[PDB]
Amino acid sequence: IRLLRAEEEIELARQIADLLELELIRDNLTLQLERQPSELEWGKQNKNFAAFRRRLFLDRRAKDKMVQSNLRLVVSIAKKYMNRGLSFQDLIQEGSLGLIRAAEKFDHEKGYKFSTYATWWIRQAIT
Amino acid sequence: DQAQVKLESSGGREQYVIYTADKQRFLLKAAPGTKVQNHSIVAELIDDRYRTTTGGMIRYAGVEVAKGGRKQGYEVTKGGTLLWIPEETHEINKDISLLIVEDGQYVEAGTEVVKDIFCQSSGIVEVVQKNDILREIIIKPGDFYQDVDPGSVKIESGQLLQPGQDVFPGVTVSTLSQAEWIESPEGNGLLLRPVEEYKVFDEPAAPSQGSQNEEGGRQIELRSVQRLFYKDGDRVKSVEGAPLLSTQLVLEIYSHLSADIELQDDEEEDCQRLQLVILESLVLRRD
Repeated sequence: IRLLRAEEEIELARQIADLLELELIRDNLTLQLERQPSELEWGKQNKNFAAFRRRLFLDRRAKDKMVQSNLRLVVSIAKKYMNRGLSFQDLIQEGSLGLIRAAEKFDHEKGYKFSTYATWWIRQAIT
Repeated sequence: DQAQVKLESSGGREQYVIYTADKQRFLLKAAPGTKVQNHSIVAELIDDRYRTTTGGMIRYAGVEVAKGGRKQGYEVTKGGTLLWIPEETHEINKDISLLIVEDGQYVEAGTEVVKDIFCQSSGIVEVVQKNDILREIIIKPGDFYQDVDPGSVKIESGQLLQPGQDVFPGVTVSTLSQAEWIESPEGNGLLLRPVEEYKVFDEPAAPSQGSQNEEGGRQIELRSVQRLFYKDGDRVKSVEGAPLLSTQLVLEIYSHLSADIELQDDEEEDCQRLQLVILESLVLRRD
């Protein structure tokens, strides 16, 4: 997998924020309609449901792309914590979970890059 | 001849600058005892001039350049007066909601801000956004006037400017400046940009390295032709001062391999002179 650029990070962060607010309104609908929201959506309120599925697919693909493109940063960070009790692959997987949290907590309206906030969350998950 | 180089550490790293009777200081920043071949860095020299302000656009007219690759350098022959238009860039990737100043007005150098970034040179702001992302911030450092609709020949964006010219009744113009209008939002401005005059010599002053040896079948004689790595089509986007050329040394000698070292050989006084020696040492067995 190749590495991203900065405008790619801005666009993927916009799509990730769209995905997270859609999941927020989905979670309050599950809290209201007793967990039967698989056929319910507030993004429309036949082709509209296909457009909604396409939008959800592109936002989930944007989140997975922003997570997948930054797995080299996890390997560059987790090579420092090598001999404290875990193996290398466990540190890589836990730092990947921290990178998932950093990708779902990123704010593109601050001007800062993704790598600093990602480094904070990856080191948090490893420790 | 006329060389004097010793150790001198005042501002930075290791620094072995030579002394010449033509009042020109020469230096190579690489380590003493290098291995070089033809078309390499041999020395360079400091410059009192050519300390530019920022980036800009260069379009030379009536001088020849001869190079194939842009990363090699052009062996310049003629001199001539060439262009210099100041234009400061900011190559960033922020958001348009991070933008703090309005486009089309005059800011001040240092005390201003362009999307959480402090300014360097006061001028007219130019902005380009593409996908709600601030791709660049352009600040052309020139004095700004506000007088539009002349009904005259003030549009002269092709040719240069003369101090005895007239573009409007009551416009101060002394230094050479290029003109193009500002399409301001509810504004009637027109900015002039301080074009600076640059010119270089035909061939640089350097004494010819005399040979006191046999020189049977071969001889060493290097020339110092400074290289151009700028062209017409490129515009430079430096946020700070960047030199155009370097007064530098290149050694050529006539596949072929060569390994040249440097030392300090002097048997006249207690000093160190310019010494660049080669000898194809064979190894006869003493046994």
